[PDB]
Amino acid sequence: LNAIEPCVICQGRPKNGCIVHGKTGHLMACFTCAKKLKKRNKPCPVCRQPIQMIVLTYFP
Amino acid sequence: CQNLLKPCSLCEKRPRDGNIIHGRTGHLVTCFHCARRLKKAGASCPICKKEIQLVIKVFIA
Ligand SMILES: [Zn+2]
Ligand SMILES: [Zn+2]
Ligand SMILES: [Zn+2]
Ligand SMILES: [Zn+2]
Repeated sequence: LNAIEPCVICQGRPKNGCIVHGKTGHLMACFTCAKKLKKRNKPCPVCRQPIQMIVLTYFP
Repeated sequence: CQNLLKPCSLCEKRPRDGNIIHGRTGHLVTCFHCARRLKKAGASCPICKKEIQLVIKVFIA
């Protein structure tokens, strides 16, 4: 699974930065890297929809 | 983390793809179906007891 691989962007942290759009979320980046995508106004790298928010996701 | 690979902690037969969201944090321990049921019951997040503001279907990429 992709779930046990680290952030695709930095490969140094877990995939805990949820990219939220609508009623759906893409998990592929950590919170820090995912925040950077939103700041720099990038769309979701996966589905290319706009990023509504970044949620720090715990899986606990 | 390895907990994401476990079945939903509630129904135990669907994957953990229901993010329960409160503010800018979320707890992902249930499936989408059970997370929505919790919100519909007006339950609070089962981990931290915060008001559930949003339930999201999560896809791991
Ligand atoms: Zn990262
Ligand atoms: Zn997406
Ligand atoms: Zn369930
Ligand atoms: Zn919670």
